[PDB]
Amino acid sequence: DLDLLDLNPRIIAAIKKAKLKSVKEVLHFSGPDLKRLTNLSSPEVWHLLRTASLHLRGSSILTALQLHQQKERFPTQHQRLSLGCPVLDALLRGGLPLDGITELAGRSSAGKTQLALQLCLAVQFPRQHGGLEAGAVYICTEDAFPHKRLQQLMAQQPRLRTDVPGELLQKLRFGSQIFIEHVADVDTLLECVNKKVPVLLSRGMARLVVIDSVAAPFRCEFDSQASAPRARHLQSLGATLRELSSAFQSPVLCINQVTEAMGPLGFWDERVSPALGITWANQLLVRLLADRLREEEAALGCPARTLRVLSAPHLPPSSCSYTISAEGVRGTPGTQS
Amino acid sequence: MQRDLVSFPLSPAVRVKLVSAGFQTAEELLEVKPSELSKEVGISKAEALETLQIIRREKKCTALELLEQEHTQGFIITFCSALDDILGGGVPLMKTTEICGAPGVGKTQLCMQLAVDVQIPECFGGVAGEAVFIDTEGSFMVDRVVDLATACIQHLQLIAEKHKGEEHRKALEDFTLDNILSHIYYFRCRDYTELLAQVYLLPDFLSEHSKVRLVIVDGIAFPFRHDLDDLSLRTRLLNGLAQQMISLANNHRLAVILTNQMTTKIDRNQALLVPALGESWGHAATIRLIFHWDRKQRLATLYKSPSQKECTVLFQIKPQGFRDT
Amino acid sequence: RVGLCPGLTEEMIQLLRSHRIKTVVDLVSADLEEVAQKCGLSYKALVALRRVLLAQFSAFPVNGADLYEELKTSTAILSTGIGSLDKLLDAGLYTGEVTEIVGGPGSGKTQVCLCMAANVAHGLQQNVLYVDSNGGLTASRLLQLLQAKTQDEEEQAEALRRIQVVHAFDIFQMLDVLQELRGTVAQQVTGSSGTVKVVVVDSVTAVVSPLLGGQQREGLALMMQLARELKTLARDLGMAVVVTNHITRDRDSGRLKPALGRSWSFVPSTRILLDTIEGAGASGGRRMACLAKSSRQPTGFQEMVDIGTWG
Ligand SMILES: Nc1ncnc2c1ncn2[C@@H]1O[C@H](COP(=O)(O)OP(=O)(O)OP(=O)(O)O)[C@@H](O)[C@H]1O
Ligand SMILES: Nc1ncnc2c1ncn2[C@@H]1O[C@H](COP(=O)(O)OP(=O)(O)OP(=O)(O)O)[C@@H](O)[C@H]1O
Ligand SMILES: Nc1ncnc2c1ncn2[C@@H]1O[C@H](COP(=O)(O)OP(=O)(O)O)[C@@H](O)[C@H]1O
Ligand SMILES: [Mg+2]
Ligand SMILES: [Mg+2]
Ligand SMILES: [Mg+2]
Repeated sequence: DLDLLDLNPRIIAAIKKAKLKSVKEVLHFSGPDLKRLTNLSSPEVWHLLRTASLHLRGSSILTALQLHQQKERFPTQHQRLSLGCPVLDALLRGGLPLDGITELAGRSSAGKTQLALQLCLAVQFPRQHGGLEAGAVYICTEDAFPHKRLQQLMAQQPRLRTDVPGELLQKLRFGSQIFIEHVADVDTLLECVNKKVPVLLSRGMARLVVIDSVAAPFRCEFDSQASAPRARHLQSLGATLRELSSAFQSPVLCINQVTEAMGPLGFWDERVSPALGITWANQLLVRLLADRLREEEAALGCPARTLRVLSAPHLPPSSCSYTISAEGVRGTPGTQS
Repeated sequence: MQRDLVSFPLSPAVRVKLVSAGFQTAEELLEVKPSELSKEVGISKAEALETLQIIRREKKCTALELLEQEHTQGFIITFCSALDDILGGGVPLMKTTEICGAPGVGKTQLCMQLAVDVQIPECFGGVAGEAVFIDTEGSFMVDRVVDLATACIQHLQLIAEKHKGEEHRKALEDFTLDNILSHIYYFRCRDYTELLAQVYLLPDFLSEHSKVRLVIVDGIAFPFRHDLDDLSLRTRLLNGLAQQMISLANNHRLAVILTNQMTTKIDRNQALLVPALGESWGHAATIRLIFHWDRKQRLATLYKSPSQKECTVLFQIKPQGFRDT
Repeated sequence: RVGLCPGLTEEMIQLLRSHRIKTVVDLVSADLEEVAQKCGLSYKALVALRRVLLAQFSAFPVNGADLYEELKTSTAILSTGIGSLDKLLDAGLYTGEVTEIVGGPGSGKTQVCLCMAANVAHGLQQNVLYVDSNGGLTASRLLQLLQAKTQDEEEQAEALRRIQVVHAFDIFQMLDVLQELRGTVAQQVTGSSGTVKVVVVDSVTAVVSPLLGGQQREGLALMMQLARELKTLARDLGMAVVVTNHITRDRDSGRLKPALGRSWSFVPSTRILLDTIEGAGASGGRRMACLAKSSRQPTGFQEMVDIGTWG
């Protein structure tokens, strides 16, 4: 692809003698590296950088006004994936973003898997009903996939989504558009993400990725004396997930575990904090926290569950309350803080 | 009086050919015909023309004129009085400023607030310029910018109404949401090669748009902290980028804002948060700010500055944006 | 070549080129009798020509007493404006040598350079040239430093007018600036009111770091050329050159050492190391000074400086 440019024949001959293949190859190196390779001088090396940089992109001017006004041209800035409940959508101001990793962390029995299943079901609805008209990919890491609960949810779906007409519901093939994968190791998870997910995403069979418990293998394979390889693996995984989500305009939902706090990270008066440290926290866009209070349900009788927004570039820190029943996860009206 | 050839940007081949021929000083080739030079040395005539052009390519400003220019050029206010007071008035032009902090502390909010504030009319003490935003993380949301711009417009309208002047009304006639949104230029870089390419293309873009007064690169740690095992190459690229950015800021009278990330340093069985990318990166920036939580408040610390003194202030993030108290 | 020196004609030059004599060294490194047999030139003219060429293009020695007397009234000692550093440096730093200041970020190298420049511009009333490569020079800080030494506005303006500011962001610009300064001083020998006495390079590391790395060798040659330029400026023109450098820790030994490598370690004639006082007791201004290298004092002595009190 280096011959599409306009260079002097001597420069092209020199760069061909240096076994340089593409524009990414030449932009990968530095000025002194190209000086040592091509045996050129600074002005023509600078001109080569000029030409390559202009080749990658240029001549296009984008302003915030265009992003704000041209909604159809930029679906990332204006389109959100619904959660299946009006109250949760109101808490999230529309739903999940279409570009970036969204975390969901909490203690056991908080209700993360139920939310994952509900999102996997709701991603298949038409555009006007909050969906993306596509399937989903589910990756299991700790336990086996709960198929019985999925069958119950698919059966009960017409009774949860009241707004959608029944005729459109009848033609929806819920079970045929969900793909299930199983992973037993860190290397297996990395290989799966690198190979199987892009194939499914490119063909258009799915527009949502659920890594589920991402902390499960890292908690068991890396100790406190091997933080550097763990950080390297986490950075690679996060970079790959972000690249895939940006390329295919599909949300990525990750489920995380918590550890006892036992506050540089802003977790002073909290009992538990998300695991995997700050290296994993640096890769996220929206951070949520689902919690259950067992000391208050002992008085109420019914479980007390809250969903909280820890951090977001466009959402204030707030919370609401929800319940879990046979239909699925549903929010409680008039509880947002 | 004598200038050696080694100090000139020539290719190694032509330079070694000249050295082997017998040429040692720059002035020695100033009286040699290019055809005769090509004949004796053995280079082509194009090479002789290029080297003669290059060799003939290499004002007087005192501290008083520099002080006058510094006084004439303003600062960029952050709408946080304490931060402006400890910074000397605001973010200074012709300098490189770096912001560090833990996730969810408010760096992107500061970037958006600066992008909005750079356009305040000079009648209110602003600079009246435009901003360039380079996003390497996809965290730029237009709705937040709209909220910040609306809050700034309301604040300026209230100030103008309180003053009850005539110049303020004329200045606020053209300070609308559409112009503010249209005076921000947006770029998205998904890799460090793309970031380098955009930074390379920046000077021509700034030559075309001479009213730009702010350049923001929200995120330099992310492109350089993944899938890069050769750390020497990373350091070389970072040093080159820092030199290019300071040269750009000085040449075009801009303000350069960079955001960094925090890592953990493990010593004496204790964990402390330090800025990433190594120790040699600390020399790159001119001003370094660090954001952190103390108990529940957010603190801004002037870690390094060549003109002011180390301090610490309090700020908070409101629905209107970056504020104080 | 024609015009290089008297007694050389183009016919003789071409004839010498015919027998593989091209440069001055080639003509000098030859034999009178052996060369004057292939072409048979003038016998006694060749020795006269070589003597003339040696006269123009060779340095000459000087007796010890002569330059002792010359340097007795030529070398000057310039105070830095800080008493502790003056005592550490033995009443200041001498002209005709290169001084280096090393330290980590926030050590105070720029503050020391600014204080020196202000003191020389006001206390001694002499011209100062400042070379900036990282944007660390501010006029407000210079004005603040000057306000602590005088209160006359005209005096402050006159002192500020004696400091020249030059921006150089790559190695080639710095080399061009230094060569231009050399030429200007060479042309300005007759004048005495306006000649630059002190040259400050804010950071030599900022312009050499991008060129170092890989398996290449161009960066070493360029930095050696820069060192040669600095040495020529310091010695030949009797000036005072001050540069700053970064600090690095050795990976295999854990010892702090100056950056830019072992080749650069030999350049300065005097080195000063700045440090922070163990964190505690150095909350601001309080910095730790040391004499890492010298040629007139034992190495290792330590002193105390306070940046906050200078303003
Ligand atoms: N059919 C159902 N009807 C009502 N509640 C149900 C039903 N099935 C499951 N639940 C509730 O689901 C809760 C646990 O939710 P879930 O399995 O999503 O937890 P989790 O956050 O994924 O936990 P873990 O860390 O163990 O994976 C239980 O407390 C239970 O009350
Ligand atoms: N007016 C002032 N009053 C007190 N201290 C000041 C003042 N101006 C600067 N400082 C101090 O100067 C310190 C930085 O010193 P300086 O700018 O010389 O660093 P440096 O060694 O040149 O750094 P770099 O490697 O980043 O270029 C700050 O930590 C600050 O405490
Ligand atoms: N519209 C809003 N109203 C109020 N607070 C907000 C709003 N949007 C974001 N915030 C708060 O501002 C912070 C933004 O931090 P952020 O800019 O993401 O820092 P970083 O980029 O370092 O993670 C979040 O913690 C969030 O709580
Ligand atoms: Mg579960
Ligand atoms: Mg951010
Ligand atoms: Mg400095």
